[PDB]
Amino acid sequence: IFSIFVI
Amino acid sequence: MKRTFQPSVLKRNRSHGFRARMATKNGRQVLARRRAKGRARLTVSK
Amino acid sequence: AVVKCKPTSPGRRHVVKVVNPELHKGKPFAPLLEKNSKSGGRNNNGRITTRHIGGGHKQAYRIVDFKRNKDGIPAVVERLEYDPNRSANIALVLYKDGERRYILAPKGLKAGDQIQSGVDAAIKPGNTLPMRNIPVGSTVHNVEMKPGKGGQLARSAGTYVQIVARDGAYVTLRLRSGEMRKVEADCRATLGEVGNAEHMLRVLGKAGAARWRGVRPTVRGTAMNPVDHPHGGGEGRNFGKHPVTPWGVQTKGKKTRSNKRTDKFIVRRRS
RNA sequence: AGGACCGAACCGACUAAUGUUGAAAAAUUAGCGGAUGACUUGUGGCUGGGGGUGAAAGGCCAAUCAAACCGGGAGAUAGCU
RNA sequence: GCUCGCCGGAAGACCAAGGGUUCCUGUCCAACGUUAAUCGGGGCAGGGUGAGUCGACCCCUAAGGCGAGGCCGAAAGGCGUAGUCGAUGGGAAACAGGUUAAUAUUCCUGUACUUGGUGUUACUGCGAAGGGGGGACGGAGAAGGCUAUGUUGGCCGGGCGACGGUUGUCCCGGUUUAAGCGUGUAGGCUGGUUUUCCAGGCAAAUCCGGAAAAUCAAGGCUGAGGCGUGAUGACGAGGCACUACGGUGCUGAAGCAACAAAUGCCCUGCUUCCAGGAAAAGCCUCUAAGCAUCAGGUAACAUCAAAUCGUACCCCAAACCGACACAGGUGGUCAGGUAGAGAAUACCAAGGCGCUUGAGAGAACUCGGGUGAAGGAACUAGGCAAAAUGGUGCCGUAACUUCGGGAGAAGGCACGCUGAUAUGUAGGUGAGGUCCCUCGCGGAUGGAGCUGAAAUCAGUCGAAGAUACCAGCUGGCUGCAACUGUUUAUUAAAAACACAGCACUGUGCAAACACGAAAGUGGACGUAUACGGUGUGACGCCUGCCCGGUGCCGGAAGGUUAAU
RNA sequence: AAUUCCUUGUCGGGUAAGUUCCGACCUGCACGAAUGGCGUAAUGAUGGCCAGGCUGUCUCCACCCGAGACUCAGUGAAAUUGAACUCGCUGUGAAGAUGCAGUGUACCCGCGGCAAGACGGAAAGACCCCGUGAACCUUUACUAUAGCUUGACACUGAACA
RNA sequence: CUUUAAUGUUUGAUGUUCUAACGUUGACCCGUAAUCCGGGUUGCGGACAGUGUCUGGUGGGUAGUUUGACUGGGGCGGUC
Ligand SMILES: CC[C@H]1OC(=O)[C@H](C)[C@@H](O[C@H]2C[C@@](C)(OC)[C@@H](O)[C@H](C)O2)[C@H](C)[C@@H](O[C@@H]2O[C@H](C)C[C@H](N(C)C)[C@H]2O)[C@](C)(O)C[C@@H](C)C(=O)[C@H](C)[C@@H](O)[C@]1(C)O
Repeated sequence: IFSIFVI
Repeated sequence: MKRTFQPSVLKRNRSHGFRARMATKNGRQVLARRRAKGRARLTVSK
Repeated sequence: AVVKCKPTSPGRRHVVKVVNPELHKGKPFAPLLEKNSKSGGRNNNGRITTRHIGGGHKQAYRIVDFKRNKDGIPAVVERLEYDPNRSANIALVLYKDGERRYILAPKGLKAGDQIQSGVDAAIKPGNTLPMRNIPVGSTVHNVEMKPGKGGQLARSAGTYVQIVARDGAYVTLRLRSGEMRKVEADCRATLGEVGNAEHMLRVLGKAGAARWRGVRPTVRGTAMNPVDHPHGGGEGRNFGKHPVTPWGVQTKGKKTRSNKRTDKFIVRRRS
């Protein structure tokens, strides 16, 4: 693829 | 870092040993299954 | 003597201790001790069943005679002691037959005074008596509820009960709670107010003071997610629920007394 | 005297760089916080799965957690690939 | 083997936990070893763990577990009494030295001790699953006394110097010694002894407890260490031999004093404070039933018994938890010199290591360090990172302040070495000699010898004297949170949580409330100055209006309304 | 303003120059009194702003000492991979071409370097939607239900009014 | 073979009294050296309390589920 990104 | 297995025989036997296993209807069924399965170590004891 | 503390550190700045100089410095009367051992607020099921309980100092149990049977024989109060198990102070006693016991410690206390129990016994602070035999209006502390049972009313520091009337085989008492409860009259009831009183005025002053009285932190309803407790989530404070206990019953006014077995005895409820 | 001060052991984990097929499935180095207390530690005990525990993050309950793991119903059902 | 380098509050040493032959010796090098390997914690074979005293077993119990009957539950089962188990705590006793390739407080030499059985000889009221005593207990602080331990001198043995000097005020080394037994000290605690009486200690008690008198006051426990003995013993620098060059034998000097000195011991003491500090047995004493010539009890000597199981090795690690011979994690014990406040830090000792690929090159780049002209935050989201500050004494220090603080605010000055004051002073320690005496480990006086800071004056070297290591950067304005604390183990440490303080509200005790089909348990061996719940969050000044909605409290009327 | 959209509001201060900061105003899009208001000494690995010192942070990078990188010897991995005889350009084309058209260029093969392309490798998207999908959470959604609470009958009787 | 009213009943509502079911987490006794249980005596409470079946209320405390499609992405709007 984670979910980390752108978006 | 400190990992999950911190060995200690006292606790081992008290928690998983033959007698402990034996002290409960289900603990006994534990053995029963292992015997029927023909297991060579019913419960890893001395 | 209540005493402020000088701010030689925050968390002393606000402290206010009660120092009782006339309290026995030194060890308590050995053969009236039994171990107490802490509860951690936990059941015989291991399940926390009263929250916020844990740690605190060790505490040996002083016995304490609540019943007060030694009628006739008189005793002398050797000394005043601190008791960790309560707000009040206790007085080591010594009856003339050579026997020692633990009484509470009514406002007068003071070493050398003379105590006695029974239907005879001087109307005077510290002497126990069936309320059958205490003059209406007295200020009687630790009071029995069932005659011979023990003494269960007004035992906390500075508390007291006021006998206001006594028709039939019954007495009506004025409990500190302000309730008006009838009681069997044949009940023992030691005379006067109970001590310390000043107990009220301490200020504790810091977090630790609480912890080391065995009190654990209280975590607010609305500081937790929906699954934990009926209160809050909210993306920022938020409430919007009638307040309730973590099991859903409302706090803020809902009475929750249901007895009937003992309603006969309550004359007038508090306010 | 002190949840007092500076500071090793001990307990922590604020910054950075390194490391990212590591020396290591979270560390190393240089700095950093606490350091007589709500401190820290060895041994042993109790709490069990919509249950525990939670100074409260949905945190933790054996490298697993908005419902642990093992076996079972079991070839669940899948108008989808 | 000789150098060199690294740790030395460990990277040395002893264990517990855990492992489970990794120990020692021969032998082999395929596989295991991140390379080679003649080597190994690897293969094969053989060897090795010796106890009345260490530890387990054992007696004793904490948490907690189990639990005859019992209470409860559709079954399974739950809880719990009597009990019975459970150490992380209590409980009798051995030390110095030697020896094995490999164990040793276990074997050997010397010298001890503990508890029972039996016997002899004296002398005696013995006797409980029972009473009482004891065991038996917190935190902080303060010194005194003392040991370990160190330093110097003396003593002993050896040295006369690869290079100018070294017959001396010179160099090197050693100078160690236990339990036990005797003594009972510094010092801690406590008034003893007799007679009588008594509603307490479930019965009993001569014990404990309480009340009277009576008479001497010095009695009694407790107690580090020292001293004597143990000991003509042991160990021992160093010597001489031989060695299959790893080692192995033999012999053997002095072995005193002064000063310093712990975080150890006296001390489970002492002083003080609030948060008020396990249990039970062993032990002592008391008697009941019971036994009275007996049996038992006490002492001296003699003798006999003390089984069984563990004991190798690693143990901050290559032997344990980490899949690895893994830069991680792992509790307890010991702790030398120089400088130092120090268990920091730097260099060393004892001892232990150089980390299981190396050899050369001296590119870019990357990692880790060192220095830099002039400039000095222009960098950048941001001084990120670096750089700087850094010790001790004295002088000196603003707003503000809850009167403590702010403060190490800020900022100054001195600092080495030599001589003198003073051939070594102020101080510390303290032997002789003389007097005193309940004669002792006493005391008074006594001042040798030893030890020895800091100051000032004078002088002197360097660019520099807190010279290395180590070792705060400082100040101004402002948001938030009172503060110490807690948190997302592994992208969030914060303004979040907690907190003391505040308020509302519930709860009369078989409390409310919680776990629980129930029995029961927690709340609490508490009782409204208590307890639960909820919100708020030190402190200061304060907290206004609205009860229509929703909720809660009260409301014996009436309307509507369930089973029946 | 931890609340202000309009907003870099406006005025004052600091700077050569300040969307931040400090002080004010009040037009509070949309503060406000225990889901506390306004203050506050002290504390803080807390947020924002400033200054002295300091400097390789920067102008702008130079040299040096060590560990790799390079060479020899020994041991010896990895992800990925339809198959490869695996160039540039302009164009075509399931629409961004090493592989099609046209054309330009290029003897065969290493080693050290660098990352523009192979819509590079790695995880069957989480965002987006979809399924008569899942789960947890909410409530005056629906239907039930433990709990609490109400009465009737039973256990349960006698008197006198 | 009665409404203006009252003596014997079978029967509700309310109020007093009683003890004898039932409660007792008062006291004492025995099993028994035993804070469990039981028996016993007794005081207190007393046809209440509590419990079973039935029953109206309350009931996110807990559970299972539902919460449309079209749509020039989806939502909102609109439409059916
Ligand atoms: C250290 C070791 C890990 O590396 C990191 O975590 C880096 C730093 C992640 O970036 C981190 C950091 C960052 C910034 O990605 C660059 C963040 O956006 C992502 C979500 O996670 C990467 C790359 C993520 O990929 C990215 O995931 C995105 C969904 C899409 C993106 N893609 C389109 C190109 C893709 O490469 C992702 C999923 O972890 C890769 C998958 C296969 C993995 O799980 C593998 C095992 C990784 O965990 C890892 C290599 O072991």
